[PDB]
Amino acid sequence: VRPKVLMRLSKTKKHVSRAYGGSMCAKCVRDRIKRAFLIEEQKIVVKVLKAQAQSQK
Amino acid sequence: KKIRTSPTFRRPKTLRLRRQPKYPRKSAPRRNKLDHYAIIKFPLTTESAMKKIEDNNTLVFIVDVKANKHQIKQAVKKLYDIDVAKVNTLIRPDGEKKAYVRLAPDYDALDVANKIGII
Amino acid sequence: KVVNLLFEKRPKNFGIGQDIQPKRDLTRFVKWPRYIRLQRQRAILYKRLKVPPTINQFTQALDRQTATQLLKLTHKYRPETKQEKKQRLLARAEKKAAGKGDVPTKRPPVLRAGVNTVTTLVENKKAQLVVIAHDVDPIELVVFLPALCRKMGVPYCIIKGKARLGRLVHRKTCTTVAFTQVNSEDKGALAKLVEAIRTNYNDRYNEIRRHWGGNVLGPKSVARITKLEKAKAKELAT
Amino acid sequence: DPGRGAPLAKVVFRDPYRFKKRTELFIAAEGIHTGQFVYCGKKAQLNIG
RNA sequence: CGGGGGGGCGAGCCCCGAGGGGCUCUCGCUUCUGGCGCCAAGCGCCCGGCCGCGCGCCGGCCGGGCGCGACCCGCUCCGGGG
RNA sequence: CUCCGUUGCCCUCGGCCGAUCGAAAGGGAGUCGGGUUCAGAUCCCCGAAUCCGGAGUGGCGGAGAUGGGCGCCGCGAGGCGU
Ligand SMILES: [Mg+2]
Ligand SMILES: [Mg+2]
Repeated sequence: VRPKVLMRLSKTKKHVSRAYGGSMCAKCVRDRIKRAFLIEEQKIVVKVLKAQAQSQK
Repeated sequence: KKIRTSPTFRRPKTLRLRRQPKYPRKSAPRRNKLDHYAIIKFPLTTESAMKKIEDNNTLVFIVDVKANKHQIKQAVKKLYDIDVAKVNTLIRPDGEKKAYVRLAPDYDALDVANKIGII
Repeated sequence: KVVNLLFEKRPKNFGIGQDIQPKRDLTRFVKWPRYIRLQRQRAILYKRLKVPPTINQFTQALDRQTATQLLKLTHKYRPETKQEKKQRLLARAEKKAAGKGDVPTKRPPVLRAGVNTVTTLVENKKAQLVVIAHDVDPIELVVFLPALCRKMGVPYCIIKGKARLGRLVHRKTCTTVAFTQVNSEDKGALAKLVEAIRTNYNDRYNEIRRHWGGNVLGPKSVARITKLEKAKAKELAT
Repeated sequence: DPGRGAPLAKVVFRDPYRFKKRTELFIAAEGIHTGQFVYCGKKAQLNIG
C-alpha cells in the first residue's frame, strides 16, 4: 500500500515476526545465518592453524 | 589537553544575550483595528439569504475582508449573544467577504433576525 | 574466586580493515581556519626566510634571572595609577591652605613609557636603562632603537612581552620603558643590572649587526637532507 | 550510465573509521561479475577489478 | 606525515654467553564463501557516599573520576610542480 | 515546588551540502450517496464516512499480565507465610 498509508497501519501488517522480518526474504536470512557460521568457524580454523604454524616455528 | 576527535573546526557556540532595550522603540502599542464592531459590517437581506435564514438556521453576513473564521465566530458570538456551529466564507466578486454562519440547533435564526433588525 | 566468570576481554584490534578505528587527537589533520592557518604560517616564514639583523635582535632576549630583577626594580617605580593620581593633587590642595605649601615637593623618579618619549630622552642621554619589547607589531616602531641606544651609550635591553612591559605602566601594551633617575638606596641594584645587560648587548654590536637569522628549513625537509648525508658518508666512510 | 559505453559498478566498501558504508562508482573492468569482492590499495593482489 | 621511539611473530646481517643483545627488513597484523563488526571491553590508578570489619587508601555494597588500551616529538591539512 | 513543567548555566552528541523559488498537468493523507437553487453545488443539508494534529492531568476498556514452587492451615473447594 501507498507508503504514507503505512502510518495508519498496525505494526503487524508491516513485518513478519522474525529476524530481519519484513525487510529480508527468508531465503536470504537463512543463508545469512549459515553464512554467519562458516565465516565465524573458519576464522577459528585459521586461528588454530596459525597457532600451530607458530608452535611449529 | 581536550583532544580533537573530529578533523573539522566548527565554530564555538557562544553565549548570546536577549534584547534589554533602553526604551520601547515605539511609545504605545497600536490600538486593535479588527473589532466586534468592525469585523462585521452588515447582515445581508437578499431573498437568497432570507431563504437561507429561515430554512437552514443561518445568518448571512458581509464581513471585513481580512477576517478569519475564528474571528467571525468570536465576533458573531460576542454581539448577538449567540453561539455559532460553523462559519463558511467566500469573497463576492466585488471584494466583499460573505460569511454565512450556522447557529447551533438549540437556537434560532428567525428570532435573531428580528433582534438585529433584519427581515 | 572473587571474579565472576562472565567478565571477559573482547580486546579489539585496529589494524587496517580489522575493527573500526578509534578517536586519536588530530591537531595536525584538522582544518585550521583562515586566521589560524595564516598566523601559523607567518611564524613559519618568519623563520624560513633570511631575516635581517635589525629584526633578528628582536628574538634574542633577557632570561628569567635578569628579567625578574628588572620587573622587581620597576615595581617600586610604576607611574601613579589613576586614584593614586587624585590623592597626589587632593592632598596638596588641603596642605596648601592649612600648614604651608610652596608646592613643588620632589617629583619622585618614575618610569617613562612610549617611544617618541623615550627616544627624545635617549637622544638627550637622560637614561640609565631602556627596556624594549620584542614582539611589537609594526616592528618599524622599534627597529632603530637599539642602534640609537648604543650610539648614545645608553644601556638598552629587549624583554619579552609588550603586555607584561605594558602592565608596569598601567595599560594593555607598551613598546619601551626607561629609568632616568633612581632612588639613592635603589641604585646598587640598578647599577647591578646595567653592567650585566651591556656586556650582553651594547658591547656586542658587530656580532648582532651581522647575524642573519632564519634560513632554517622544515624538520621534515631537514630529516630528509640529513638522511642523504648518511648515504654519502656511508658510501665512502665504509 | 547514459551517454557512456562502459557500464559502471556500485561497490560498497565501508568507512574504516566511522560505522557506516561508503559506496562508489568504478568503471566496470571486463570480467567484473556481480558479487565480487574487490580488493583496493597498495598491498592488494594483482587480479581483475 | 616526517622523524623518532614500543611490539613482536618472522627473515638478512652484525654482535652473542646460547640467556640474550645490536644493526637491517617486516610489519604494523583484515583474500576460498551478497556473512557480522560504532557509541570499549580488560587492566590500572584514584575520589564521593553507604554498609561491614575497625587502622581505616582492610573488606563489602552503592556511586562516580582519570591513565593505559589507542607508543613520544614536531613546523609546514594531505598528495604533484617550482 | 510533591512531582511536574519551564527556563539559566555547566558537561555530552550531531558529517553533509547549501541564504531561498520550481507542478492549478510531475511528486503529495483524507468524501461520498441522497437531497437542494434562478444562479451555486465531493461547497449548502441529511446520512453515512474519513485523514492529520492534540489527549497532559491520562477519558474508558483490553494487552504488559498474572504462574509455578516451596511451606504451612483447610475434608475439599480452599486460606496464609515465604
Ligand atoms: Mg516552493
Ligand atoms: Mg499534482
